[PDB]
Parts: sequence; C-alpha cells; structure tokens
Amino acid sequence: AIGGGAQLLLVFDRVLASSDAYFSLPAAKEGIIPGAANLRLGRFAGPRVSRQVILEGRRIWAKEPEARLLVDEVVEPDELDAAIERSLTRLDGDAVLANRRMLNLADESPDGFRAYMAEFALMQALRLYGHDVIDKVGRFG
Amino acid sequence: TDGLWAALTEAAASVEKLLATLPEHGARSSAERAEIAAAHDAARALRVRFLDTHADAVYDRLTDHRRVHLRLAELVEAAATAFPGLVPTQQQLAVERSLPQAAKEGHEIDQGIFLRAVLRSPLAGPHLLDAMLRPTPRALELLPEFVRTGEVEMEAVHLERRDGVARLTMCRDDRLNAEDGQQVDDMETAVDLALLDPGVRVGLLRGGVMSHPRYRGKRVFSAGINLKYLSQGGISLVDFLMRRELGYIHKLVRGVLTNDDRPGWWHSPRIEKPWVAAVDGFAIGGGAQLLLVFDRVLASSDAYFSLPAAKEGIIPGAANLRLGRFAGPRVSRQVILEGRRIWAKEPEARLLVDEVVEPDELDAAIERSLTRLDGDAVLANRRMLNLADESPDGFRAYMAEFALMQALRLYGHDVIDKVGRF
Amino acid sequence: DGLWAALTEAAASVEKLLATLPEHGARSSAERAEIAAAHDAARALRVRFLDTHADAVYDRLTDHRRVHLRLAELVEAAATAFPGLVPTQQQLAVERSLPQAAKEGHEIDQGIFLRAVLRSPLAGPHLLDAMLRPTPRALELLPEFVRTGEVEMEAVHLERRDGVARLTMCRDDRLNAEDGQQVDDMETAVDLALLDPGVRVGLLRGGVMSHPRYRGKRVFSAGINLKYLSQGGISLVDFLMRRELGYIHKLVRGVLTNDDRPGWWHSPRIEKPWVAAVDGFAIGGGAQLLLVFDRVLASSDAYFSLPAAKEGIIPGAANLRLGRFAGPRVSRQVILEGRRIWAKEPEARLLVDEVVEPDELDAAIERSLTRLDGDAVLANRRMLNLADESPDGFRAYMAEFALMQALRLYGHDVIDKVGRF
Amino acid sequence: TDGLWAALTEAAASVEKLLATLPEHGARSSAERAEIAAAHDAARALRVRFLDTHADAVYDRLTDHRRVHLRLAELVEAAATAFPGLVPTQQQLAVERSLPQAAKEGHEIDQGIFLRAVLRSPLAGPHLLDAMLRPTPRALELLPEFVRTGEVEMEAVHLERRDGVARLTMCRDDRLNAEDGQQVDDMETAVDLALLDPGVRVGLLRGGVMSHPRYRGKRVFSAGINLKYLSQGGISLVDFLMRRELGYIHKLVRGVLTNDDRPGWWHSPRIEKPWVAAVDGFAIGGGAQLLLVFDRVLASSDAYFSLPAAKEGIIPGAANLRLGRFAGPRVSRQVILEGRRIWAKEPEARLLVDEVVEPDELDAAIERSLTRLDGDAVLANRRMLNLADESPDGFRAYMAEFALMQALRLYGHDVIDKVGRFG
Ligand SMILES: CC(C)(COP(=O)(O)OP(=O)(O)OC[C@H]1O[C@@H](n2cnc3c(N)ncnc32)[C@H](O)[C@@H]1OP(=O)(O)O)[C@@H](O)C(=O)NCCC(=O)NCCNC(=O)Cc1cc(O)cc(O)c1
Ligand SMILES: CC(C)(COP(=O)(O)OP(=O)(O)OC[C@H]1O[C@@H](n2cnc3c(N)ncnc32)[C@H](O)[C@@H]1OP(=O)(O)O)[C@@H](O)C(=O)NCCC(=O)NCCNC(=O)Cc1cc(O)cc(O)c1
Ligand SMILES: CC(C)(COP(=O)(O)OP(=O)(O)OC[C@H]1O[C@@H](n2cnc3c(N)ncnc32)[C@H](O)[C@@H]1OP(=O)(O)O)[C@@H](O)C(=O)NCCC(=O)NCCNC(=O)Cc1cc(O)cc(O)c1
Repeated sequence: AIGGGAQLLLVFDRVLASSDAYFSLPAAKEGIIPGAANLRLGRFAGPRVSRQVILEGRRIWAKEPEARLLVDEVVEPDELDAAIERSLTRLDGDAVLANRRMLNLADESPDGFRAYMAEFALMQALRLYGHDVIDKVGRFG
Repeated sequence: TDGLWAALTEAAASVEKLLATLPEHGARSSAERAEIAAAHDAARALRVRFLDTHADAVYDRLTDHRRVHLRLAELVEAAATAFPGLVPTQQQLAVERSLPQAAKEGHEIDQGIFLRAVLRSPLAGPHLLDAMLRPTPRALELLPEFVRTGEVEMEAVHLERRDGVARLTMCRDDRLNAEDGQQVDDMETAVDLALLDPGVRVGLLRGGVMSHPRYRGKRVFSAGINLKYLSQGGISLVDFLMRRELGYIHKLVRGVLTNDDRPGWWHSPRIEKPWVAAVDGFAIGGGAQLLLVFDRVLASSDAYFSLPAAKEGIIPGAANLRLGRFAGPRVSRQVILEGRRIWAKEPEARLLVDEVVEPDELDAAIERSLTRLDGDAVLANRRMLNLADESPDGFRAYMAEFALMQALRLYGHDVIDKVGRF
Repeated sequence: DGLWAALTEAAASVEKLLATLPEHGARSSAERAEIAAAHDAARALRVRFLDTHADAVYDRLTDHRRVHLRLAELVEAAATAFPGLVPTQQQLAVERSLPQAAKEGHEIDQGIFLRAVLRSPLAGPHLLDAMLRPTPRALELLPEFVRTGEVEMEAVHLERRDGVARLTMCRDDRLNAEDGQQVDDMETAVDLALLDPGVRVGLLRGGVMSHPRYRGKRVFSAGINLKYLSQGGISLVDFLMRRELGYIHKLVRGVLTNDDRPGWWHSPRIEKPWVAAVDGFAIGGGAQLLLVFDRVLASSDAYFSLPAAKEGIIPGAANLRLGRFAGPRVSRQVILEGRRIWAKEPEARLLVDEVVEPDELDAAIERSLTRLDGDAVLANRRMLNLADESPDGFRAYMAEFALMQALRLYGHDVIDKVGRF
Repeated sequence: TDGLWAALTEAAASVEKLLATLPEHGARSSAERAEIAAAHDAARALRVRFLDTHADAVYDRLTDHRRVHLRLAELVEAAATAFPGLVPTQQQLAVERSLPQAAKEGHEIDQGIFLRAVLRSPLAGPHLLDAMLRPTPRALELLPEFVRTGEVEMEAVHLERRDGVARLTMCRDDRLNAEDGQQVDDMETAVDLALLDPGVRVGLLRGGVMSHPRYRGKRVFSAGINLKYLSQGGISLVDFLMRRELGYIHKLVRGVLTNDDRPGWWHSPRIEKPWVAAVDGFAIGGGAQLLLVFDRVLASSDAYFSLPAAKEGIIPGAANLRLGRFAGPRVSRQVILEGRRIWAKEPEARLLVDEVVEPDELDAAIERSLTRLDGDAVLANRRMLNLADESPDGFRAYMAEFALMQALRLYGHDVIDKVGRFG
C-alpha cells in the first residue's frame, strides 16, 4: 500500500495484510502532501514515527513490530483469504455501528478535519505546481 | 564365525532370487509385495546385527587399519566388492539409478546401514570424518590456476578472489538454485579452493541473479533440494545427502585437513577461515540449513527462511542437530515439526540473521562486513566457539543415526508421493 | 578390600543401635548425634564399596546385564543379595508407616545404590533400557484398550479417538496433585498409547475440577501431593525416580519393545509425538512435564512455576532441561528464585507454543493434533530429541539426582515446610 | 623404546645451542630470526608427538600415579626438572619474564603443549582439575584470623564477612581493577576463604570506588587484563590465564574440594555456595567473562558489558565456551568476533544480567538479592544446574585446547603489537 493507498488505511475499522507486504509514503523529497496522512498518522504512530515515514520515506514492513500501529492482522498468504472472511463477520451488529461513530467523533473532530482540509487546499495546490515535484514526476517510467 | 556373515549372505540370496523371479515393481501383487518386503527386511536386519559387532574389523580391512583415508564414495564401493552383499554394487546402483524413486528396491538404505555403523565407531567414525575434511582431488587440480587467475567457473557456482575475499555465487539462474549432485561437487570444490588459497582471508556465499521469468533480475539464495530429480531417482544418499554434511558444510566449520607440510601444522592440522552469507529472496530447506554454520549472515528486508517439508519431507540435514542451539527447543520444533516460516523483519529473525537491510543498502552492508573478520583473533576465537557449540562426538553421533534415518526417509511412500506432485 | 565386611558391621552397629535406643522424636541430643554418626559411617562405606564393585553387584543381580530389571525389582533384589546395602521390604514398610519427620532415612541408601549403578557406562544404560520397556500392567490392558478405546483409571482417563491418545488427569478434588498411583497410571497410559497401532499422536490435558474453588474449570497440575509427602507417602524409588526413568523418558524416546516386528532393526523403540494443553496452571512436576512435549498450548490465564525455591526438593529433571529452553539466567530465576512465568508475557513463549483465550482453546488443540500425524514428524522429532539431550547427559544427571534428591527428601527444611501445607 | 624423547632431547639442545651462539632478539637478521624459528617449531612439534603418546606416563611420574595432587605451578616445574627439555626450567623462565613480550622466546608455549596434553588425558585431566579445586595454602593459613576478624585486606581485594555474606570488593582504585597475577592470587584466596568460612552462606563480588581522576568517586567492576603489564611481559600463561580459569573461577562453579573430614563428605566432597555479582560502570574482558558464572547478576542502568579485542586480542577466557549458552551462536559471534558492546538497558542485556537498577536504588537491590539465596534448596539446585549447563568433559576438553591456543595468541605479533599502543 503506497501513497494514496497507504493513506486509505488510516480510516478503516479493521486492517489485514499479507506477511510479505509493506506500507509507505515514499515521496519524502519531492512529492505532494500525502493526502490526509499528515493529519492522521500521528494518532496512529506518534510524532517521531510520523516524521520518519512522511519526512524521510521510512518504509514499514508488515512483519515488523511497528506494523501493528497500522495493521491489525498480518497473516500468511496461504491463510489470508480465510482471515478476511472471518474478520468480516465480527463487525455486523448495532453495537459496532454506535461505537465506531463515537470513536470517530473522538479521534477526529469536525473542526480538526475542516481546519486541516482548509490549509491543505492551498498548500497542496502550491505543491501541485512545484518545480521540484513537476521535475520528479517527469522521470517516472 | 558367529554365523552372522553366513546368515546375511543367505538373506541377500533370498532377496536376489525374488527380484529375479517376481514381476517388475509396478506389476507385483499384494502377496508378492509382502514377500519381497519381508525378504528385504530380513537381509537389512542382519546387515545391522553383523556390523554391530564387526564394523571395526570390516572398516579396518578397507582402510588398512585406519591408515588410509577414503571418502564416502570410495568407502562404500570398496566395501561392496570386499563384502559382497553388505552394501550395493556399482551395477545394482545403476539399475536403481535408472528408475524413479517409486520403483526402486531401496538398496542405498544398505549403505545408510553401513555408514551408521562406521560412524558409531569411536575408532572408525573420526577417521572417516577426517577423510571428508581433506581437500578434494578436483580442488587440488584447480588450485594453481585459481591462485593465478583468481577465478573459476563451475556449473552451479562462480568463484572469484577479490580484496582477499573468496566470492561464491550460486548461479542456477533457471531454478532458484535448486540443489543436486553437481551443485554439491561444485560447492565443495569452491570451498576447498577458498581455504587452500593463501590470498583468501574470508569467504562469501550469495545467490546470483535469476533468469527465470518469475524472478527476472532478482537474486535468490536457495530453494532447497531439486524436488524433480528426487522424484526421478537422481538424488544420491551418499553423493548428495551425506556428502554435503561431511564435505563442504563441515569444512565451513572446521576447515580442511591437510598434510604435515606447512609450518604450525603441529597446532593446526586444518586450515579454516570465517564465512559470510547474504540472503536474497529466501533460504529454503537445504539452503536455510547452510546458514547455521556461518560467522555472519546478512539478509534482505524482504527475505524469509524455512524448512517447509514438515509433513512429507526428508530430514532437513543437520538442522535438527543445530536449530535448537540457535532458536531453542520450541522455535526449533515450530520450524521443523510444523514448517513455520520466519521472515527477515520479525524479531525472531535475529536468531538466524545478524543484519537485515533494505534492498537498496544491502550490497554495501555485505562489503562492509567482509572487512570485520580479518585477523588471527577471529581465527582463534572462531575455532574455540565451534568447539564449544558442537563437539566432535555430538556431530558424529548425529550423522551416524542420520545416515540410516535419512536413508529410510528418502524411500518413504509419503516423500515419494509429495515430490511426485511438484 | 574387606569393604563388605566393614559395611556389614557399620550396618549391624546401626541395626542394633536402633533396637535399644528410644523412638525417634523422644531421643536426647546426645542420642540423636550417636544414631546420626552411625548412619553416616554406614552410608560412607556404601559409597566406598560401590565405587569399586557396583558393576559386580549389578552383574550378579541381572545375570551380567542379561535380564532387565525395573527400579523396584532391582533394589528389592539388591536388598536380599547384599544385606545391609539397601533396605528390605520389611525395613521399608516400617518407614512408610511413619510420617517423614520420623523416618530413619533408609531410602537414602537406595539413593546411594542407584547413583553407583547409573554412573556405570555398563549398568546405567542397561537399567535405563529396562525402564523403557513396557509396564506389565499395560500389556495386560492392551487388548481391551485396542478394542474399547477406553480405560478409566484412578488418576487418568485414557480414550482413543481420531488417532489421538487422549490422557486426562482427573483427580478433580486435589488439582491433580501427583502421587505414586498417578505415576503408575501415567506410565500405564503412555505405554498403551505408544503400543496401540490405532494411536498416531498423544495428548495430555487436565480435566474438570470438582473442588469448590475450581468447580467447572480445568486444571492441569498443582505438582506433587505435599500432604502425602509430609505423611511419608512419597517414595524415592517408586515415585521420584520412577517418573523420570519411566513414562517421562518414554515421552521422549518411546518404548523399547522386543525384536518382534519389521523395522525393529532401525527402530527398537516405538515413539510418538505428544501435545500438552495447560488449563489454569502447571506447578512443579506438572511444569516439569512441559519440557518434554512436541507441542504445548495454554489458556491465556495460566502460569508456570517451580515454587519450592526455598525449602523444596529438586524439581525433577527441570535443572537438566530448563537451561535449554530459557538460558541460564531465566533458568536460575525460575528454580533458584522461584520466579513464576505467566502465559501472556513474552518469555512464556520460551516454554509454550501457543496461548489462547479459553473459548478458543479446544479448537486450537484439535488443530495442533492433526499437524503431527505423519512419518516426517516421527523422523524429525527423533533426530531433534537426540540432539537436544544425549544418552550420557541424561544418565549422568539422573545419577547424581538419585542421591541429591534422596538427601533433600529427608532435609529438615523440606520436612518442616511440607508439614505446613 | 620409541625414540621420540631422544629426538626431542636433540632438537631442544639444537635450539639451546643456537640461542647460545645467536645474538639478542631484535638485533637479529631476517635469516637468523628464521633459523631459530624453524628450530622451535621443529622442537615444539616433537613435544606434541612425544606427549601425544607418553602424557599419562609423564604425568604419573610427577604425581606418583595420580596419588599426589599438584597445582599448575608445581606441576609444570616438577616436570621441567624431571623431564629436561619438555618444559621451561624455573630460571629459564625468569629470563623470559625479564624481557618485554615482543622480545621473549615464547617458552611458555611449551607449557601450553604440556597442559593441553595433560588435560586431554581422561585420567590425568580430571586429576589436575581436582588439584586446582582444592583450597590454596595461603587461604588455609589465613582462615583462622578471618573467622575471628571477619576482615582481610589484600592488595587487590578487600574481603569482609557481613550478615552471612562474603563481601569481595575488587579495589584497584587507580587502574579500574585491571587484572594481573597478584589479583588472581588475591581473588582465589578470597574465594577460598568465603567457602571455608562457616559464617558465610552467600558470596558477593563488586567493584569498589575508584580514585583515578577520570572516575574519582565512582565504582567500576573491571577493565579486564592489564594491557601495560601484558605488553611488558608480566602476564604468566600458567599463573594467570590458566590459574584463574581452573582456580577461583572454576571454584565459583564447583566449590572447593576438601579432605575427608566433615560428615556428609561421602555425598558432597566439595563445599560450594551461591554467588551474586553487582556491575558498576562496566565489565570488560576478564571482568565480563566472570559474569557467565554467577547465580545472580545486578547491573547499574548506565553500565555496559564487552569483550572488546575482536581484532587483535587473546581468547576471552572461557567466554567462548559459555557465552553461547547465554546468548546463542549469533549474539556470541557478534560480541566475541566483532566486539559488539551490550548496554545494561537494552533488551538483550537480560541474556547476561538479571536486574538492571537505577544507581540510586542499586545498593538496596543488592542487599535484597543476597537474602534470597540462603537455604539448602538453592545449594542442591545450583549444583544440579551447573552439572547440566557445563559437563566435566565439556570443560576439561575446552581448557585443554585453550591451553595451547591461548599460548600461541599470547605471543602473536598482532596482539603484542596492539598491547604496546595502550597508554
Ligand atoms: C520457491 C517457490 C515457493 C517459488 O514459487 P514461485 O515464485 O511460484 O516459482 P515457481 O514458478 O514455482 O518456480 C520458479 C522456477 O524454479 C523451479 N524451482 C523452484 N523450486 C524448485 C525446486 N525445489 N527444485 C527444482 N526446481 C525448482 C521451478 O520448477 C520453476 O521452473 P519451472 O518448474 O520450469 O516453472 C517454489 O519453487 C517452491 O515451492 N519450491 C519448493 C521448495 C521446496 O519445498 N524445497 C524442498 C526443500 N527440501 C529440502 O531442501 C530437503 C533437504 C535438502 C538438502 O539439501 C539436504 C537435506 O538433508 C534435506
Ligand atoms: C495451586 C494453589 C496455588 C491453589 O490455590 P487455591 O485456589 O488457593 O486452592 P486451595 O484452596 O489452596 O486448594 C484447592 C484444593 O486443592 C488441594 N491442593 C492444592 N494444591 C495441592 C497439593 N500440592 N497437594 C495436595 N492437595 C493440594 C488443596 O488442599 C485444596 O483442598 P483443601 O485443602 O481441602 O481446601 C495451592 O493449592 C498451592 O499453593 N499448592 C502448592 C502447589 C505446590 O507448591 N506444589 C509443590 C510442587 N512441588 C513439586 O511438584 C516437587 C516435585 C514434584 C514431582 O512430581 C517431582 C519432583 O522431582 C519434584
Ligand atoms: C575502560 C576504558 C574504556 C576507560 O576509558 P576512560 O574513561 O577513557 O579511562 P582511561 O583514561 O582510559 O583509564 C582510566 C585509568 O585506568 C587505567 N586503565 C584503564 N584500562 C586499563 C587496563 N586495561 N589496564 C591497565 N590500566 C588500565 C588507564 O591507564 C588510566 O590511568 P592512566 O593510564 O594513568 O591514565 C579504558 O581504560 C579501556 O579501553 N581499557 C581497555 C579495556 C580492555 O580492553 N581490557 C582488555 C580485556 N581483555 C581481557 O580481560 C583478556 C583476558 C582477561 C582475563 O582476566 C582472562 C583471560 O583469559 C583473558
């Protein structure tokens, strides 16, 4: 899960990963802001790990200790499909719905989000036309 | 004298009469199968009882009372003509070899019975091991040219001297370095050259770039034994399974036993050196085993290690003897009894690996570690370390039982059955 | 020489001294010292005599290592062929009828005897193989077990099912506290499991407890019965030594059978993989058990300990095996300092393979059983056990153990502590 | 009947003659230094062949068929005069000891060969090992006063009996407790006293407060062998490297072998007791080696442990035999083969240290750990534990090879070289 894909994980109620997978926000030196990751990663890994991942492109492997800051279950490719089906049945009731609503309200307030997206709107625009990014993007083949 | 030799002879003859009159392996009925099976068992049981009290006499007759060193191959061949019926003759072996495992009579087992008895002897045992620790005729022959050009090239390995480092690269690019009789021959030759060449101070083992489509341009350490060959009858109990353990692998640990030529021989009859292993992709089976004898192991962030054949495979060489020391009795069994695969990035990787590096900083981590093991201190300390971790008796006792246990596994129905599915 | 003559006298000197002297616990300080010095002189000669004749003393009892004799038959036969060397059934009956605090400690002589025997590169191996042979009681029960698949015993319930030998420790009233009868049942059960062709894998687990404090819940083992030990009911030979050389060694090396089947030439012993499932806790001899299984599961709320760091006896063969599992530091924390290890802490994985919430346990245990079925597991397990523990190591340790434990079994500090449970 | 002795006797003389005609070491020519070199080798190679078949015979002659117990020093000296040429003579060594390491002839190497062959013998080896396990005369001499006084000040060790504890404080306040011959003798004398004293139930080894300006006011466990003394040729292969391993260090494990006096001797011929070690500042080399032997080990949070001479040092004592048991093959080679240093506060420090406590709460933790090792259960259990961790054969076998290997390293140009740069 890289970039936009890795950003997506900071939003899920449950996250499974294959033992050989990794997660990263790679463009530490000449990329655009990694979506809402800058607003959410801290909540998941703390200030230090957030800056290692986003400021210095640190890549995190599924099987290392800190992967549990982002992934709930790391399973062998052979037993992966079964684990997914199993996790899908544990989130059915109304308790889950009520609780995740209260949890999300606490983790990310309406103001926290609106405020962030506001600045992001202009910051991400300027980066979208940054010579360094335009430059880096042209070399991808 | 005690009638044991007469009995065996009598038992071996009933076995030959049945193989001569009975229909081929696939066309035998239940009764016929039960009968040749009982015959094979009677003969083998007597091979055990005979050598149980005669092993030394027999061994002594083949090595002029332990005065001549004979490698595995020569030992079992000399024993075949000196004691017809004790172990398979070169010819019987040919017939066996020309057939797929499922149709073999399992004559190699008799060699496994032989080798076990020879290794259980506190006299014959050590002597045979020293034999395997001496340089191979092939290595001795290629030494001068290697010492000159600093490069050799074999069918499965590529040896190159450079800055005092012997560089062994396993290059079976089309089969993830699957092992076989030739790979073993090339590995031991290469290890001898590295140990005899005065310009080499440290060795290095690493898998080369693959050509196969699913691995194009990617390095791979080892996929273990060649399962196709094993299914086809091409994996030799003696020339492969036993040879690797007593040959090159045991040389990575104790060095090569030379002649009383060089100086200091009185306090170091063997020439040994430190070794570094670097794992790319993964180290499976036979290859994961190799890691249990290196001085330093480096691995790629994305590599994994395993001894997979938990349910229908053969014994993973000397791993059962060595894994406990590294990971303890629980992890060892989780790995061997249940095929638990260990990833380079999990905490327990540090039980088998010294360094795990991202694939973009690995070549430099390897080079840098090749300079940390140069001195004489390392040589002395390594010798003492291996002496404490693995005593001659412990290693000898293990291999002794291994010779027979592995022989039986090489012919187990389940093994033959799974390997046929690869 | 004349060591025998000397011993016979030192013994006589003791035997007559006990007839005139008043009953133990009624003796004066000067009296206790006299009988003490007498035993000491007697026992010193026992060691001196066996240090040079153990092999001959053994060759006579076993017809030159031609007849296998289990522990009980050996010491009994020794008692009659060499009066004074070891206690007669008679001398021992008097002892067994007294609480530990009042025994003369005659078992110590048996400790002296078994140590010399086990120390011999000739007799020790022969005695070990004797203990590895199947118990006569198991042979008797084998046909009925092969047919019924069930055997209810006093301390264990055995049931064959889906190729699994299910042994259940069921002393529901005392948290499976060990005693002589439990050892007989355990060995009988292990022997049956290994001899039945219908069994492929074995499983050891504790059953539901009836005691009010644990009613409805399973409990693996609370160790040796401390009450009986105080009472003088724990036998050095029949309990302490029998379990180590008997069923526990068979869990590792299987049972030595007769040359009566094919393949015996490469496998004289029949071994099989074992799984242990720990509910509640495993203390003492129970935790000791764990260091011998191929697979160990435990419920998330369990713990492991060898508590008597203070005033206890040697925790069996844990001193021999724990180092291998935990290293020398943790090993000494558990046995010298009594550190208890919980199932959910990191280091519990040094002893347990799998820890599961009690409502997921049965499923996990079943799954574990089916993974150890094949012939590959058999070969691998045999080679691993061979590398993890050599014949000499186990033998040398069990040799000194025989005596060291004998001595601890009669130490004032142990007797006192045991009397307070 | 064999002639090897004769061949040896010649080669030995063939060397003496040359060392007689040839000049002083250093003032020799390339051709000379190689003429004497091939002389020693030829002779030492014969000492090996000779002992490889006559060792038991040569040993039985010096000890009246293993009926007399002789410590290392006595042994190697009794064999010198009884077997001229097999090993250095007393004064032949006083000369060596008066030359700095880089100039010595390497005569000790002959003792290396001797001891190796003696410990390789299943009969002689155990006998010698027992001789070293017996109390030293110096200890037996001071036992009574210690019992009365409870105190003894030695040159490198302060010993004090307090609350059932033998408190041993390594007190070389000026050199960070660097080790030497006297230190070994003092440690063995102290360890002997602790074991013989009936008022001692548990022993303790700690480093005292230092005085050197760079550590004034702070405790330090050990900085290993004295490199200066080593460079200066004052580190005896026998009376230091071998003595410490077979004497006090082996005694910390197996205790002292007494005579058939006290009762219960028939079941416990040796007197052993549990030992606790508290590490202040750091434990390096010989000091770190020591930790692999203790029943309990405490360390200050700011301390570290290491066997630093990965590239040009001598074998770190018995560490090569024991570290694996504690940290596994991989960590052992990282520590010993590559000088990896381990800090008290990192996860793997628990492979060597039981308790890491803050300097402010350290003293209290030590006193607390000293009370948990008193009973008979502990004594019985540690005896069984030590028998399982390190068999008599494992140890004898290791010390045998170590004897010759450590000798060769003791005269290795790379080590002699490194040692001379320490300042
Ligand atoms: C490694 C793999 C997972 C790779 O998966 P993929 O990415 O799916 O690659 P694949 O397409 O399967 O294989 C790539 C390529 O390599 C070939 N390959 C891969 N593994 C092997 C082996 N083991 N042998 C031969 N050829 C092999 C494979 O056949 C492919 O070519 P094609 O057959 O023509 O397609 C797979 O190849 C595999 O599962 N191999 C099984 C590995 C294995 O189980 N080895 C068994 C090890 N067992 C021992 O070493 C036993 C042993 C060895 C000893 O040395 C000593 C001893 O005492 C005991
Ligand atoms: C397990 C416990 C902590 C349980 O605490 P609780 O929940 O407080 O239950 P309790 O009320 O105490 O006990 C429940 C019940 O079981 C009985 N019980 C519990 N443990 C025991 C033991 N060990 N023996 C007998 N009965 C016992 C207890 O007496 C109660 O019945 P009542 O007395 O009538 O009330 C407690 O019972 C306990 O501390 N037992 C001590 C456990 C112990 O120390 N065992 C010592 C082990 N030492 C060895 O195994 C030594 C050994 C054994 C060997 O097999 C070999 C060898 O070489 C060496
Ligand atoms: C400990 C140190 C890191 C301290 O650094 P600092 O804070 O920088 O203090 P320093 O200024 O260097 O030293 C303080 C003080 O102690 C002295 N000191 C420190 N270490 C030593 C040693 N090893 N020897 C002598 N004197 C020493 C040092 O010379 C200083 O006094 P001055 O020389 O007059 O200035 C440093 O002293 C050092 O690196 N010592 C090297 C430690 C070492 O490598 N010891 C080698 C151990 N190797 C063995 O034990 C081998 C061995 C021992 C055995 O016992 C048995 C066996 O079989 C094998």
